[PDB]
Amino acid sequence: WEPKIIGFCCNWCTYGGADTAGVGRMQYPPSIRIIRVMCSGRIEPSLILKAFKEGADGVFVGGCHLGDCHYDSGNYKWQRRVMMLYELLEELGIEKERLNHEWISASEGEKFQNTMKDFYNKIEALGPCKLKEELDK
Amino acid sequence: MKYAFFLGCIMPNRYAGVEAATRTVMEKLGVELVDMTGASCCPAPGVFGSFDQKTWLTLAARNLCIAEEMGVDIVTVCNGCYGSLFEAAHLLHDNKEALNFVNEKLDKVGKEYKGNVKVRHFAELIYNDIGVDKIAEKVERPLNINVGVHYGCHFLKPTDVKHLGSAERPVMLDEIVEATGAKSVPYADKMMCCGAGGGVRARELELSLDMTNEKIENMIKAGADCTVNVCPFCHLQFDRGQIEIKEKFGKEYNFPVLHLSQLLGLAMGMDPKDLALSVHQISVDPLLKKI
Amino acid sequence: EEPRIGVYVCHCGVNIGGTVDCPDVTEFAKTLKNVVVARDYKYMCADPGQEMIKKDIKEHNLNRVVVAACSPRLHEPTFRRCVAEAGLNPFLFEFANIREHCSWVHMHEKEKATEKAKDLVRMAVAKARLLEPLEFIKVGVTQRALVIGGGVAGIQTALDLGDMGFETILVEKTPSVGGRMAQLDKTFPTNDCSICILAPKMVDVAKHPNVKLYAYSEVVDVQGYVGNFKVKIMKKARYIDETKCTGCGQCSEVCPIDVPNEFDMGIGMRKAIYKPFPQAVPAKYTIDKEHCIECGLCAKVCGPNAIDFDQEPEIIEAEVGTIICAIGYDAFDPTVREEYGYGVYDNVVTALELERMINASGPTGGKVIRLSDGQKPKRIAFIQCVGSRDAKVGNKYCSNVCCMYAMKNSQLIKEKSPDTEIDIYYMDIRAFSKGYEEFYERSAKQYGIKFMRGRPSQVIEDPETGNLVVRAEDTLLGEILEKEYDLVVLSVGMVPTKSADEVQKILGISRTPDQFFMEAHPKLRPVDTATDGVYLAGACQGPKDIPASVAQGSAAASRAAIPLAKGEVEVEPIIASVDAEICGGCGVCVKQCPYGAPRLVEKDGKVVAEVISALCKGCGTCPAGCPSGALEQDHFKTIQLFKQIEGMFRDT
Amino acid sequence: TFPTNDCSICILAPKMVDVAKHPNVKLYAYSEVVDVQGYVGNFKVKIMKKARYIDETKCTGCGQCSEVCPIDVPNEFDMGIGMRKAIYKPFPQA
Amino acid sequence: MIYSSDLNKNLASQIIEAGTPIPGDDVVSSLKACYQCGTCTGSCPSGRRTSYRTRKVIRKALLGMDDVLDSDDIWKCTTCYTCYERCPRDVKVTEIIKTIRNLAAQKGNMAKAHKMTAMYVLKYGHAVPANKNTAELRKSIGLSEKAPIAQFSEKDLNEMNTLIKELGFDELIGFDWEKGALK
Amino acid sequence: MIYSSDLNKNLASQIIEAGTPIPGDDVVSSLKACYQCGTCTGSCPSGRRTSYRTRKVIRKALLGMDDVLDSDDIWKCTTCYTCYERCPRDVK
Ligand SMILES: Cc1cc2nc3c(=O)[nH]c(=O)nc-3n(C[C@H](O)[C@H](O)[C@H](O)COP(=O)(O)OP(=O)(O)OC[C@H]3O[C@@H](n4cnc5c(N)ncnc54)[C@H](O)[C@@H]3O)c2cc1C
Ligand SMILES: C[C@@H](OP(=O)(O)O)[C@H](NC(=O)CCCCCCS)C(=O)O
Ligand code: SF4
Ligand code: SF4
Ligand code: SF4
Ligand code: SF4
Ligand code: SF4
Ligand code: SF4
Ligand code: SF4
Ligand code: SF4
Ligand code: SF4
Ligand code: SF4
Ligand code: SF4
Ligand SMILES: O=S(=O)(O)CCS
Ligand code: FES
Ligand SMILES: [Fe+3]
Repeated sequence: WEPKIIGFCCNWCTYGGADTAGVGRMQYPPSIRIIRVMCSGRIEPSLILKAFKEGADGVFVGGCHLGDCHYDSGNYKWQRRVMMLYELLEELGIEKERLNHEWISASEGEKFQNTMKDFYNKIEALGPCKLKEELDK
Repeated sequence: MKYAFFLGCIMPNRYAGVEAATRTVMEKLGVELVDMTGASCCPAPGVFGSFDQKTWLTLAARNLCIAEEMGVDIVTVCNGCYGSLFEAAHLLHDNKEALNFVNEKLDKVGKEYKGNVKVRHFAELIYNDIGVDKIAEKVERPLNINVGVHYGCHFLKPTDVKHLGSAERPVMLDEIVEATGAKSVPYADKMMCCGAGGGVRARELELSLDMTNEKIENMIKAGADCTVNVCPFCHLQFDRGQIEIKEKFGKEYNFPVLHLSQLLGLAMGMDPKDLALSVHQISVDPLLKKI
Repeated sequence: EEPRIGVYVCHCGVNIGGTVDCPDVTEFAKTLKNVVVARDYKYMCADPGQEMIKKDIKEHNLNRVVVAACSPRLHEPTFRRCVAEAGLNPFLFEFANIREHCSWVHMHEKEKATEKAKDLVRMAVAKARLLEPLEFIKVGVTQRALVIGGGVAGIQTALDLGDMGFETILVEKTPSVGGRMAQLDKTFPTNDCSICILAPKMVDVAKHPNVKLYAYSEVVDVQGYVGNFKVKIMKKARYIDETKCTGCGQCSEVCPIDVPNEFDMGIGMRKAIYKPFPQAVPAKYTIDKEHCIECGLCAKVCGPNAIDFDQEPEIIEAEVGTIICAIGYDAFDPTVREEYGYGVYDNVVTALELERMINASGPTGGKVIRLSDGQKPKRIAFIQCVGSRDAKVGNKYCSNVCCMYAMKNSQLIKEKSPDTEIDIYYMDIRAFSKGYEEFYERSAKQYGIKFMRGRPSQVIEDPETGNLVVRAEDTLLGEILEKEYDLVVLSVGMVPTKSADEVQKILGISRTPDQFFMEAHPKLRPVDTATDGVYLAGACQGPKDIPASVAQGSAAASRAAIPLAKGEVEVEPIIASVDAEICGGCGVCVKQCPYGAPRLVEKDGKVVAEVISALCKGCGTCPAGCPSGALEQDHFKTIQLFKQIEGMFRDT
Repeated sequence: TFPTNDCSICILAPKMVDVAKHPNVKLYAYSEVVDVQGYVGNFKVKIMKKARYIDETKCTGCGQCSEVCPIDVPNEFDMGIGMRKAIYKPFPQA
Repeated sequence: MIYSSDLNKNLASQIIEAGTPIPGDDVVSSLKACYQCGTCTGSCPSGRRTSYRTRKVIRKALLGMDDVLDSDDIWKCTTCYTCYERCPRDVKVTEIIKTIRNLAAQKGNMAKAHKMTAMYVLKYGHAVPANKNTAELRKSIGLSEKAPIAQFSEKDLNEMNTLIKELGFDELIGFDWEKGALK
Repeated sequence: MIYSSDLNKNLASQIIEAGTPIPGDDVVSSLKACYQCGTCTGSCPSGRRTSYRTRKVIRKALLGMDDVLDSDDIWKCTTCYTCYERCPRDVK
């Protein structure tokens, strides 16, 4: 079994950080699949919960550093949403640690690499999230 | 503050006066000092890390298991023990393959390291947690002497894990010994090795003594009346080395050598004899004359 | 119509095919719903690849195209133009990133990388099915340019733009234009007087009919998009009347505050009222209100009474079409490398302090003197790679110019004092451009300059004399050197300038791992940014010498002139819009936008929200926060992202 | 190509495509300037457009012809390593 | 003269694997980042009075010269960590020298005085065991005449002897258990 | 160890002056063009069987180590002229 991880990255800095890790051949585990959005402010609770419903073992979200948002303040809305979302996932019996949000600039290819490594190992240690098979009855 | 007191080897078995000095010095600063029953060689990281890296960590993790099962953090008086145990705790917390290897070994002795032990050096513990003001308030007899501070290598370094500030230009021990009323004198190549670490004293004795003699020269040439250390190996190397230096090189300095706990001891109104200063192979009496 | 998708999986030579099983990905793509054509080719962006796509679009009547290849940040425009040439709307195209995001990061797990590429194709096909035809938005381009930074690179861009007949604004933060080139004494490899060749350019830009120079000014706000920028320039108060003041400087004497003269890197002190350097353009004096104690003694000596503390900063609002960032760089602070002793020993100096010491207009009158006793140093050691090629300080890059400037000033010292011994402690001599290797040979054969291959381990000061011992292994001998010097010069590297953070947030541009500003691509677009209508020039883009900055200055002028000359660009219609039949006028969305695009209006005798398409940049925050779902940003609808999340686990 | 390790085709080939169909660029391939007279703003240049012996307007570039050619030629684009036909196109993305 | 036949292509990879998982794969593989600047050599206090050149040790490893494992000079490092502090390429030199010393010890190039020190910890639990001068001095000072250390607790000495075999450390030093002496 | 006091800063200039006018100022001052590539040492037949490293002799001169003049190694050069032929810096 390998973790199924879903990623949401903003077009401007974090997507540039993932590109930088690829340009530098910075290896990291192949669990995640990344979905592009223009801004992390585009990310909302519905997208995260939708991913867990479909079978996500982990969900990663990356945006610009706070203050460096290409659209000025999109990340601040997202940061408020994700702090609520952490504890909502606990009330649903989903481990807080299965959701991970990070601030990654286009220069931070190395940081993105280790974030991908640390998040993989965390989810791999947690084992699969069993929601999709509980709902399938 | 309650701390498991790791003794090591040199201080308990050869320079016990430092053990007596430390127990009282920290007694008054307000720390209950617990014994770690059955603690062994830490083991010395320079010698044993060089012999077998696996053996160093396994035996080191074991001494840490003693303290966590006591539910208590370690404080040590020696850079050698501080480095070995601090780096062991850090490596086991940070590298899970190293931790698996160790517990598969500690399993055969009914032990398992789980990561709760913090390793602390008594000088750093004095600076960060107690406060250097509480060192000055307690000076019964001020020591207005010039002191050649020897930090030792395994105190500050590696800085990437110790997080004790600069290893090139530290102030931590200088402010401590100046709180006793003494003056920390600058000298050439202050942060250099004493020569004894890494197994060199045992294998290449005069190689180590060439480096200690370099240090001593720079200290006296800067007007130091004595040297102060935070490590028994530095102590023995500076102390017993001077006997040896005289016998083999012909250099005689009569340069007094003190561990910091002993020097703080005098600040607290301690008796020369409970410091076992007579046990020093170079007489400190020229220092006691000036104080 | 039902989607008919063509999927194209590139090998990128071997960059993808070497790790991802591209044939096996194309076979998998054919099993997906609505995929009617699937091919893998070595270079999708090459002519045979683009002709392949377009031939399939026409012969198979494709209404969607998926390319699984590199990042869209590289070639999304390329393929949007490709599919639009075959008739397909540019926004029925979806990009799957299987190189940067897969093949290049999973080289040791080929089986999983191949499986991953299949998932990334399926997630792309999923979103592709719900993509809709969008119309690019044509906007007029304002026939004016803005250049931020008045160094040799920004000056070059303004002169080029001005000479083309484009109105151009040049904003310089300090009192004078000129940049660090104005601080240099000479310039390798010709040893031209730096100020003497640059000053005619500074003169030209101040006199240019199409260039408005705002010295002692800063850009404080940028709004809008390419061709439609609205910018605010704060003309800071000198507290001196430009019209009523001579520039003679008879008010400094009546000043009790001495201030670090930053133009001389702090070696000499300047007064509260000052002129940066004699050749300054504009040649008008300034008062630093930060260190001003407002005791008014200067005002009593001042004749014209040009001194007015009431003077207020004036904000300029100006519409420009393109912006060029050229704010330069700063010298690395070598205090962190404590073993070298900077800030601790008197006779350790940076190379940029040296430039000011050697320069005739400098504080020392062009005389190299030790800062401990003022004597001339007879033995001088240069230490290379200080703050560069050094993971311990976080700067793992090469600063590009330090090898050459260290040999340069070694030549200039030898010329003023032949008997000076000069040693250069280096790792690689990087004399890489035309005349540089010759300059390197000349330094050794003609000027007798010595080269020690060995990065110094530490500098030790003799407290008696103030002299310095440098300790290094002569790696070309296998022996440890311990030579004594009277002055040690640290060949410090280049770091971004202090205000690069402020500028970065205002323009909305990224940074490379070296902390300098990020070009769109090092070879495709070396002076563009991923922010349309914003360009780079000079050392703010990365360490480089004067000819390189000038070339980028001109390059950025050409690139910035394209939209101005076209007079019309196209922006992305990925904007938010409100569905009036679902909007109940909650009011949540109006405060979310930093540009105030969503607004509360009354429609059909009731309150709904409505977004001004012109003020929306397409971040997608307000649609994500909308409770009713009335808000949606095209090309990023919740239903499209929903299908993309399903695509990871299953087809649809 | 260093230091990104893109393929050269990644960066160059789209530029080669754009240049060939640009409305303001007349491309004279297999051509050489043979004379330039005059001065700034007033140059009169002569271009020798060499003969390919294939009507380019009618040419498809499929490459069927190269297969039949009965002779071999040292291919200069491959620096004398690979051998081409006398009927040729320099490299597959030309 | 040096030929290909005199060089070992796997020397660097051998050193790396010996350092895995202790002190770490990434720690010891840093040797491959060294660019021969010599800052380590200039910092070495041992190098200022011997033929020991820290940089040359790293160099010979990368080049494949096995005679490093037999050299006396790798044993003059005091592990001061100064090079470790100053290396501009993040080479964990001090850990690399210790790993190289492990392979040197497994090659039989271990000093007798070093073999002794290892025996003292194996036998008494301590590299520096207690004397009777230790008793009578600690007697004069007011301390427990014997320290609460493993030396006077063979429960812990049981534990250490246990681990040493499991690690093969006694056969590395060539120690025999019943005669209680080295071979 | 090598300190300033054991070095002679002017050794290279002595060698140059000793070579004027024979075999020539420009001939011997070519010593200052050496950039320590080691092509000479690889070509030297004497170096293939002794500790003699041609490049080190040039190096020791530029740095100022007078013990070159007392060394046996300068006398192991057979004057074959091979390094002269191949030196990329025209060092005579
Ligand atoms: C010691 C040393 C020696 C050198 N010697 C040479 C040499 O001999 N030859 C050579 O070719 N190169 C040399 N260089 C490199 C050379 O200095 C640069 O190539 C050159 O300065 C680049 O010019 P620039 O305009 O890109 O940046 P800069 O010269 O730094 O100019 C940037 C300008 O923008 C202004 N600015 C900064 N921030 C803002 C803001 N927020 N708003 C508005 N304006 C702003 C600055 O005041 C400055 O005027 C040397 C560098 C150093 C450090
Ligand atoms: C053995 C010991 O001699 P003594 O038995 O104490 O006389 C001395 N040092 C050592 O080797 C002790 C082992 C290393 C301990 C240092 C750890 S800080 C030596 O051999 O010169
Ligand atoms: S660039 Fe994008 S497309 Fe052109 S080749 Fe390299 S990958 Fe395939
Ligand atoms: S003094 Fe009055 S006038 Fe002479 S300069 Fe300063 S301001 Fe302009
Ligand atoms: S006022 Fe501020 S500035 Fe004018 S003088 Fe007194 S101080 Fe110097
Ligand atoms: S340039 Fe010469 S010096 Fe400046 S960095 Fe690259 S190398 Fe070190
Ligand atoms: S939020 Fe959704 S609903 Fe409430 S207003 Fe803005 S749009 Fe109409
Ligand atoms: S989307 Fe981002 S930008 Fe377009 S409006 Fe809602 S917020 Fe302002
Ligand atoms: S054959 Fe050779 S030439 Fe005739 S068309 Fe096909 S390609 Fe152009
Ligand atoms: S320093 Fe780091 S790099 Fe320079 S040599 Fe010693 S090791 Fe190789
Ligand atoms: S560590 Fe071993 S090597 Fe690195 S310096 Fe201290 S001693 Fe010289
Ligand atoms: S060759 Fe010419 S340059 Fe290369 S070393 Fe021998 S001499 Fe110096
Ligand atoms: S010449 Fe003297 S030196 Fe140059 S190679 Fe022949 S021998 Fe070696
Ligand atoms: O000798 S060791 O390097 O192992 C410890 C130094 S205190
Ligand atoms: S654009 Fe990346 S967080 Fe808003
Ligand atoms: Fe002039």
